[PDB]
Amino acid sequence: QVQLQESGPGLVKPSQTLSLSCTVSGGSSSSGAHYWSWIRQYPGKGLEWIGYIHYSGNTYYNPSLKSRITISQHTSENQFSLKLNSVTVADTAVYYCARGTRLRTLRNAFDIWGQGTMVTVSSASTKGPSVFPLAPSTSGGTAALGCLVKDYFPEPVTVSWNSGALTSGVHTFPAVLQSSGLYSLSSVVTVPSSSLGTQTYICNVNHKPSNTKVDKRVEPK
Amino acid sequence: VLTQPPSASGSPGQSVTISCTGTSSDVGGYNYVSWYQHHPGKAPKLIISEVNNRPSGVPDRFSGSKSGNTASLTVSGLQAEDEAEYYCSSYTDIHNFVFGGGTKLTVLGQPKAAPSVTLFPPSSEELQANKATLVCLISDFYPGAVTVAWKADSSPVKAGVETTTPSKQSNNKYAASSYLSLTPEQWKSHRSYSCQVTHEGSTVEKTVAP
Ligand SMILES: [Cl-]
Ligand SMILES: [Cl-]
Repeated sequence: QVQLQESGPGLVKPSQTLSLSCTVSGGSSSSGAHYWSWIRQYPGKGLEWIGYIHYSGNTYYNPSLKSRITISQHTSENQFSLKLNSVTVADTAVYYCARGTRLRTLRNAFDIWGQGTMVTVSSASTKGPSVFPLAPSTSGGTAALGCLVKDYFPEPVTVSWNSGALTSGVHTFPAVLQSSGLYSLSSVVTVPSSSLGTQTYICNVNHKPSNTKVDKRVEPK
Repeated sequence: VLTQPPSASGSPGQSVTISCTGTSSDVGGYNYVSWYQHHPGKAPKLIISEVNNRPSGVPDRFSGSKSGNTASLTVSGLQAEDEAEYYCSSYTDIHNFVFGGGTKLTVLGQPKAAPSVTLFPPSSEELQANKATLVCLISDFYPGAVTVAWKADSSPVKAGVETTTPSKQSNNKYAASSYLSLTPEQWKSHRSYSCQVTHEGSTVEKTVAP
């Protein structure tokens, strides 16, 4: 059937324009019952309908974004596009294109979607992490101790413990993106409460994009 | 906007209902409720439109209905492939589209597991850098959906809250984290802070104090 496929930049800097493109494939057939739409989905957040373009090229934009957007179509390329002006970190999201339809039984539904294209907005290019200890502070006789890997860009960061000798009870969590446009993550390991006096625990943080490695020893406080 | 439960689950072969609660402007406004299924990384798919119409191509196990300002998606014989994120949508008489915030529907393939929750206060070292971060780490939970709420002296905190989507661990359980970004001065300016984790209708809470 018809398929929609998005293209995007991956990363854009604040104050710049975000340009996305949706190519329509598999037979199309231009019709006033179809509305070509953009919708974005926030990091673990809800959905926002951005606007559409329909038929002869008339547009309708979500009133809160109206002043920053242009949706246009290039039918010779079987594509339609979104320009979003002066983006900030709050514009980070997965952007989807979708076909809305007015046909009976399908009214006001989006009956075809693209896979989404992730867009990250940030002023950073390469910045290594600050590493802070999460000092141990149970029913199973264990204590959790960790490292906070803060304010780096871009992803990814890897963390091992004791040079990778400690893998048991180790969890390295997915990153959050801060309003600063910089990432933070944590790594934790669960170890015997009785060993907190005799045992050394060091998190090894590697951020290859900034060529930085940090070794941080984590003690009781 | 539209209210869905963050999680729903059932074992293979069982049936499960997912609610979507709006106002009389949208759901009950008219019959323009639709539902969407989304598998990570794949195009969302329309599974129900005009409240109760199932498109050709969609498995007969999905059915929709509505009653009040509340619409519902029922999945009948749960199959592994039915595990996905589901969203409801409605047209509004204000000439716009509203969406729910989504429901993760897990088709149980192992025992439910309660999250291990750990809450760290800011390190003295971080405080020296003029930053304060509270760190709530949540691991080994299944199904892979949780709700986190932050509290400063029993009062709900919204600002400074940064929460990850759950990610699958190598044991097929899930991990997530939530951070509360504060200044050193607001850190010391409160009696205590709490991270409250809700999983499967059960709430566990950790608390720290400066
Ligand atoms: Cl049942
Ligand atoms: Cl409380």
